[PDB]
Order: sequence, then C-alpha cells, then structure tokens
Amino acid sequence: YPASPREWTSIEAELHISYRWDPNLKGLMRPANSLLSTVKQDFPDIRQKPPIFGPIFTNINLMGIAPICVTAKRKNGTNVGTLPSTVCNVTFTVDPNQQTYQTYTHNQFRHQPRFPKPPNITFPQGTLLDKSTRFCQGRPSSCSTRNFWFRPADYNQCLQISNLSSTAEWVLLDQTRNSLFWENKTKGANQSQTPCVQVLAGMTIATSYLGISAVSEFFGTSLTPLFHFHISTCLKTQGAFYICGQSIHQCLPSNWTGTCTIGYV
Amino acid sequence: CNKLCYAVGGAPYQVTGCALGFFLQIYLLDVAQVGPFSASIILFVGRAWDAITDPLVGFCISKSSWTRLGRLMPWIIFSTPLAVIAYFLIWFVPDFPHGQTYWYLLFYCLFETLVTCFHVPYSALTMFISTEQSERDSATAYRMTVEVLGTVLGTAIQGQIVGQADTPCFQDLNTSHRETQNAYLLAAGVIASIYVICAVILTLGVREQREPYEAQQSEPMSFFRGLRLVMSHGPYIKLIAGFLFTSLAFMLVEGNFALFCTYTLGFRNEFQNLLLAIMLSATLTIPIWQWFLTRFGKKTAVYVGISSAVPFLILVALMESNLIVTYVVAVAAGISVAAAFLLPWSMLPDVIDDFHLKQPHSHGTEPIFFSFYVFFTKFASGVSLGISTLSLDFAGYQTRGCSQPERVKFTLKMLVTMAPIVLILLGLLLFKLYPIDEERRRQNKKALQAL
Ligand SMILES: *[C@@H]1O[C@H](CO)[C@@H](O[C@@H]2O[C@H](CO)[C@@H](O[C@@H]3O[C@H](CO[C@H]4O[C@H](CO[C@H]5O[C@H](CO)[C@@H](O)[C@H](O)[C@@H]5O)[C@@H](O)[C@H](O)[C@@H]4O)[C@@H](O)[C@H](O[C@H]4O[C@H](CO)[C@@H](O)[C@H](O)[C@@H]4O[C@H]4O[C@H](CO)[C@@H](O)[C@H](O)[C@@H]4O)[C@@H]3O)[C@H](O)[C@H]2NC(C)=O)[C@H](O)[C@H]1NC(C)=O
Ligand SMILES: *[C@@H]1O[C@H](CO)[C@@H](O[C@@H]2O[C@H](CO[C@@H]3O[C@H](CO[C@H]4O[C@H](CO)[C@@H](O)[C@H](O)[C@@H]4O)[C@@H](O)[C@H](O[C@H]4O[C@H](CO)[C@@H](O)[C@H](O)[C@@H]4O)[C@@H]3O)[C@@H](O)[C@H](O)[C@H]2NC(C)=O)[C@H](O)[C@H]1NC(C)=O
Ligand SMILES: *[C@@H]1O[C@H](CO)[C@@H](O)[C@H](O)[C@H]1NC(C)=O
Ligand SMILES: *[C@@H]1O[C@H](CO)[C@@H](O)[C@H](O)[C@H]1NC(C)=O
Ligand SMILES: *[C@@H]1O[C@H](CO)[C@@H](O)[C@H](O)[C@H]1NC(C)=O
Ligand SMILES: *[C@@H]1O[C@H](CO)[C@@H](O)[C@H](O)[C@H]1NC(C)=O
Ligand SMILES: *[C@@H]1O[C@H](CO)[C@@H](O)[C@H](O)[C@H]1NC(C)=O
Repeated sequence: YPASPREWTSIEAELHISYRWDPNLKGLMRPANSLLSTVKQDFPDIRQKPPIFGPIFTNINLMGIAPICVTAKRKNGTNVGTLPSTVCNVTFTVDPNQQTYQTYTHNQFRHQPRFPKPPNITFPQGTLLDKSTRFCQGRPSSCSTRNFWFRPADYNQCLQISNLSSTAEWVLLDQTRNSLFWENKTKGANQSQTPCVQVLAGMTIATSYLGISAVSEFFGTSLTPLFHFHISTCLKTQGAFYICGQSIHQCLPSNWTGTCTIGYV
Repeated sequence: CNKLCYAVGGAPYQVTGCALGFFLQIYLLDVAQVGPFSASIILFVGRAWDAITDPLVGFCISKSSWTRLGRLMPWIIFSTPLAVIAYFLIWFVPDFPHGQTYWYLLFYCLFETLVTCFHVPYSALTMFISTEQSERDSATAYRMTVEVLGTVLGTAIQGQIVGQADTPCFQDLNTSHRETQNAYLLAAGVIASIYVICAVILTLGVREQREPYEAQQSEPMSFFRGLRLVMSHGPYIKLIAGFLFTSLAFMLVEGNFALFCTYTLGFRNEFQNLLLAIMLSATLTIPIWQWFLTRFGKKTAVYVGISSAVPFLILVALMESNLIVTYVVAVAAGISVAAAFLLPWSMLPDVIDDFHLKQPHSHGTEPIFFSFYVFFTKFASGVSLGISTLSLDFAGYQTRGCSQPERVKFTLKMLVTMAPIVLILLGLLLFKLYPIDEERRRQNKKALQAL
C-alpha cells in the first residue's frame, strides 16, 4: 500500500554518485583531476555501499489510490512500471528540458567548465496556486550538502497543495528545493523536521550530468567533455519501496522513465 | 685557465634543451590550454624546424668572414640576447581574444633556431681553441662533462621549482592558475639568467686563435665544394654511421623510460629523481672515461662504453623486481651513457685532422662537420620519437589512463630493453672506424711537419 503524504516527508533517501571519464579526453589532466576531486568531496553525505537496482519484491500488489505519483518520460532511459492517472491523487512530472548549462567556477581554468542544472518538477494547472501566505515552514533541519546542484538550505517559498488537505493539516511544497512539508493543525503543537534529502528531491535530481570545457586550438577553439557522473536514489529507511506499475524497485536508475509512488509491503 | 671557461658553454644549450624536451608538452596541455591536436602539431613542427635549420645555420657560419671580432664568436654574441628573450617569452601564456595558439609555435621555432645558432659555432670552436691534440681533447672532455651536468641541472631546477615532473594520470574509477603560471615564469627567468651568465663567462676568456697562413687562401666555395669533399671523405661517414645507432638507442631509452617507470615494472608512480641519479652518475663518470682514453682509449673506450650497458640493462631479463638494485642498474646505465656521450662526439677532431692533411688546399670547412653531426643527432631524436609513438599506437595505449592493458607492458618492455640491446650491438659491430692510436700518431707527425 502507498505511503501517506506525511510519510513522504518523514522517509529519508540517500543518493549515490558514480563517475565516468571521457575516453576521447587527452588534455587538461591536472585541472580536470582537481575539478573531479573538488566535485567528489563536494557531496559529503552519500551512499557508501554500491546501490542495488532492479525490481526487488514483485508481489501481486495490494494498494489504494496513491496520494502522489511522479512521472518522468525520456527518449532513452531505463523504464520502470507505470501506474495510470486514476491511481495517483496528484502528479508531479519531471521535465528535463528546462535545465540549462551553468558555469561551474573553478580556480584553475582559462575557460570555465559548464554543467547542467538538475531538472524541474511541473504540476497540472490549479493544484498548487493556493499561496495562503504561509512561509514560516521554510526552515529544514541543518544540512551540510549545499552545492551547485543541490541546495536544501535555501527557503524561497512554501505554497499549499489545494487538492490535498484543504480542511486541515495542509501540505506545503517548496518548488525551489522541490521538497514538501506536512503540518498538523492543532493550537497546541509539535512538529517534526525534514530529513536532509527528501525522497521527492532524490527522484527529481536523478540524471547524469556532463561537464564540458573549451580548449583553445588550431582551426578555432574546440569543445572537450571532461567527465560525467550519474546520480541514483535509494531509500535509507525500512520498506519505502518505489511501487511502480506492478514492479517494486528498491532504488532508481540514473535516467528513469515511468510513474512511481513510494509504498509499503 | 680557460678550460673551465670554455667548458661552461655547453650548459646554456643543454639546460634549455632538457627543460623544453621534458616539460613543454605538459605545459602546453595544462598551464596553457591547447588541444591535443595543436599540441602534437606544435611539438612536431618545432623538432622538424630544428633539424631543418641546423645545416642552413652551418652554411651561414661557413660563409661568414672574420670582421673586427672572432671568426664565429659574434654568432654567440648575436644569438644570446635574442635567444634568451625568446626562451623567456615562450613560457609566458598570452591573453588574447584570437590567434593565441600560433604564438607558441612561432616563439618555439624562433627560439630553437636561435639556440642552434648558438650551439653549432660553440661545438665547432673546439678545433680552433688550441692546435695541439692534448689540450684539444682536454677542452672537449671538459665541455662534455659540463654539458651532462647541464642536463642534470636543468631537469632538477625545473622539476623542483615547478613541482613534481610526473606523467599525469587519470585515476581509476570502479594551487591557482595564476600561481602556477607565475611558477613557470620564475623557472623561465632563472634558466634565462643561467643562460646569460654562462654565455658571458664563456665569451670572456676563450679568445679563439685565428688560422695561420693557409696553403690555398683563395678560391674556397662554401655552397658545394665543402659538401662534395665531405662526402668524398669516408671515415667521417663511417663514424657518424656508427654513432647514430648508439645515440638512437640511448635517447630511445631516456625518452620512453619516463612512462616505463610508472606503467611497466614500476613500483613507484613517481620517478623521484631517478633520472637525476642516472644523469649525475654519468656526469661523475665522464672524467673517468677521459682518463681511460688516455690509457689506451683508441677504440677500447667505445667498446667498453657501449658494451657495459648490455648486461646491466638486460638484467631486466631476470625481471624479478628489487628497487635498490634497479637503482644500481640505473647507475650502471649512467656510466654507459657517459661513455656514449663523451666518446664519439669528441673523436671527431681526429677525423677532421685526417681530412685536413689528406687534402691541403680545402680550407675553412670545419663547421660543416659539426653542423651535420648535430643535425644527425637531431635526426636520431626524430626517428626515436617516431618509432616509439608508432609502436605504442600500434600496440596498446589507445587512451591515456592510470590503468594500462597488459599489451603496453610487453611492447614497452621489449622496446626499452631488447631494441636498444640489438641496436647498440649492431652499431658497435659496425663501429670499426679507420683511425686508431697508430693512425692518430701518424697524422700527428704530418701535422707537426706542416708548420
Ligand atoms: C539522461 O538524460 C539526459 C537528457 O535527458 C542526458 O543528458 C544529455 O547528455 C548528452 C550527452 O551527449 C548531451 O549532449 C551534448 O550536450 C553538449 C552541451 O552543449 C552545451 O553547449 C553548447 C555550446 O557551448 C558553447 O556555448 C557558447 C556558445 O554557444 C559558448 O560561449 C560556450 O563557451 C560554449 O563553448 C550548446 O550547443 C548546447 O546547447 C549546450 O548549451 C554538447 O556539447 C554536445 O554537442 C556536441 O556533440 C554532439 C555529438 O556528440 C554534436 O552533434 C554537436 O554538434 C556537438 O559537437 C561538438 O563537439 C564535438 C566533439 O564533442 C566537436 O568536435 C564539434 O566541433 C562540436 O563543437 C551534445 O549535444 C545533452 O546536452 C544532455 N542533456 C541534458 C543534460 O539535458 C543523459 O545523457 C542521459 N543519461 C542516460 C544515462 O541516459
Ligand atoms: C527549477 O529548478 C531550479 C534548480 O533546482 C530552481 O533554481 C533555484 O532557485 C533559487 C533562486 O532563489 C534565489 O537564489 C539566490 C542564490 O543566492 C545564493 O548564492 C549567492 C552567491 O552564490 C549568495 O549571495 C546567497 O547568499 C546565496 O548563498 C539567493 O540569493 C536568493 O535568496 C534571496 O531571496 C530569498 C527569497 O526568495 C530570501 O529568503 C533570501 O534571504 C535572499 O534574500 C534566492 O533564494 C536558487 O537559490 C537555488 O539554488 C536554485 N536551485 C538550485 C538547486 O540551484 C528553480 O527555482 C526551479 N524553478 C521552477 C519554476 O521550478
Ligand atoms: C538508446 O541507447 C542505445 C545504446 O547506445 C542505442 O543503441 C540506441 O540506438 C539509443 N536509441 C536511440 C538513439 O534512439
Ligand atoms: C484535483 O484532482 C482531481 C483529479 O486528480 C480533479 O478532479 C480536481 O479538479 C483537481 N482539483 C484541483 C484544484 O486541482
Ligand atoms: C486525495 O486526497 C484527499 C485528501 O483529503 C482525499 O479526498 C482522497 O484521499 C484523495 N481524493 C481523490 C479524489 O482521490
Ligand atoms: C495533532 O496533534 C494534536 C496534539 O499535539 C492531536 O490532538 C491531533 O490529533 C494531531 N493531529 C494529527 C493529524 O496528527
Ligand atoms: C511537543 O513538544 C512540546 C515541548 O516539550 C511538548 O510539551 C508537547 O507535548 C509535544 N507534543 C507532542 C505531540 O509530541
């Protein structure tokens, strides 16, 4: 059965980064090496053990309508099970085209390298428009993983999801961090904090990124791709399996196509 | 007291030659940013230009007259400032919107011709500096020992100042730009200062002696007659033929060892002064070879010099690795390459004497020998690099990476050891040159009888 919208907040995800060099690259050895090192130590908290992919449990699923399903479609990407629109209460679609190459400033480079930003979520019209002017939920727990790709610290916005929990316990989404927070509505109060890495953020950020640098050359300057690193998401808590179609994945590949909800059993 | 003063002249050429040959590619790829394409093109064109300029500068020296100064010392005088500015300037990286890459090629070729213009007269000056063979051979052995010490000095200074001179590697997966630029600039400046001080101290004392009255002072032809008569002469070609194989083998060794030390049978990812150790051992050895040639060095010196490399180098056939004995092998090879550097390069004045008395009237043809000799050294460098790159390309080394396939180890092992073993063997066998101790004394008689 699928996890509750509050459970989406509570569950924690860890991300695993794998690096691959470019075979054709034969220059800029020292600076590219220093850049790879500084990127590698840029991500302090990651999954040490190599992740495991592929459908894990594959039971004839028992489930209710899911509260949130995430759908991503790509040209050439690994496929995971699909749930129709009826099953999921609300949907967030990952759209990679919005991402563009931004310049990653490095100390020793005559031509600064460029990397692609992570993809963005989109939502159907009329679902998150209720601002309700409630920013104060912005603060997450302390997190030391601020970087070019991944910033859970910045709290630009928090907006309500109208189609969920209008009467009470309204659920807020920060699109900037593509993260979500749940409230309980009582005058006396207690409230939890978010994990360092949200499951939704881990799902969205999962794409390979290619670092490119330009080298001055005869017949004009030329473009050389340094290296590229894949990112995969894995749940770090019990259960929390990515229900997708009939399949039940434990972790998600670098580029994943399908609709997934995180569930139990 | 001039012996040291002439000997110091080898260092200004040798230090720059070593610094460039070991660091220019790394600097081009890293500190400046040039594509592998243009980097390879710049290196190949620079070497080719050096080979091409060598005979032409030799001819212009031969044509040049004695005007209000030394016969060939004004060549050093014209070369030193412009060559030093070129060597300093090449290291600096130009900030330009367009046409940045050409700058490297232009100033590399220009510095190279200027330094050949320095070197060739400096090599030729050994004939003139003093007439008698004893002081002549003394001066040339001193020049050679100071040249190999120049090799050591240049490599050591550049490595220490700019940081570890290692082949870059791409770690297997399963410190500001302006600061390092300033480091290279500091290296350029100190090496340029060494060049300038060496050239001035050299020029201060040699005071070459002009030619005595010559039997045929008129009707010399520089363009054709010199070449034709040198071709007519046969021991000179026999000498260069014998020397080519030895020099090619040892330069092949010194070139490809830089990657052998890491990839194949290498327990250290850093050479860590191993090249400095072997070259310093050679610098220490060279006076021993001079004295050895005093003690029956007619051809025994070259025989023992080339042959001493064979067993110690081939001790890689046992191949069971032990680093300290491997260092000892490097020292052995140091004394072998010391003999390889000192003997055939300084045998040449005897050849030039034998040719000089054989045909009297031909005069002023001395620089042709030295020019073509250094040209053939550069040609050996070219063919060594060519065979090395072709073999590596044809077997293994498809990509530059820290892990390397097994094939590379077979090809580069056989290449580093067995190919120089057979090459030096053939060269030494073919090295039975005409003049021996008896021949030199016989030529000596006619030399002292002339005037
Ligand atoms: C998961 O999914 C994602 C997407 O869904 C996949 O990610 C994709 O990965 C692709 C890998 O190939 C990648 O495609 C390359 O993108 C590069 C990005 O190029 C950027 O920059 C250039 C211009 O840069 C210059 O910009 C201005 C001027 O414009 C200058 O001021 C700068 O200084 C720069 O110099 C733009 O053109 C792009 O729009 C981007 O902004 C491209 O470099 C690259 O194109 C080159 O290669 C193609 C074939 O390899 C070729 O058709 C094309 O013409 C280019 O050729 C250049 O390079 C060759 C040598 O490489 C050289 O000889 C030529 O002279 C020529 O210059 C590709 O287009 C996608 O961008 C990327 N998509 C993303 C991130 O959204 C991911 O792979 C996938 N993963 C898995 C596991 O499935
Ligand atoms: C699509 O996905 C994009 C990537 O995930 C996402 O982009 C994110 O957008 C925010 C933009 O928000 C601003 O960012 C400013 C960044 O400033 C940081 O860096 C500079 C220098 O590096 C420093 O000076 C800053 O101190 C800070 O470290 C930030 O300055 C702005 O903050 C200001 O505004 C807020 C109110 O909005 C105030 O609370 C602050 O106090 C301050 O006054 C502002 O936050 C970007 O920061 C974030 O990093 C981007 N994400 C990533 C992963 O990089 C897009 O928003 C998203 N779009 C859609 C439509 O989904
Ligand atoms: C998807 O990737 C595979 C692997 O490179 C390739 O063979 C296939 O043609 C790709 N699909 C395209 C290019 O439409
Ligand atoms: C909420 O979603 C359902 C279908 O998922 C739809 O009937 C309804 O109109 C939606 N309302 C809003 C405000 O998005
Ligand atoms: C979506 O969630 C709301 C939350 O109150 C609830 O009505 C139900 O679980 C879902 N609604 C629909 C129409 O699926
Ligand atoms: C919220 O908390 C209060 C007490 O802190 C409790 O009475 C109420 O049932 C809680 N509601 C939810 C939805 O957790
Ligand atoms: C939340 O924390 C306050 C502070 O101690 C406590 O008094 C309150 O009872 C807690 N409520 C819950 C539901 O944990």
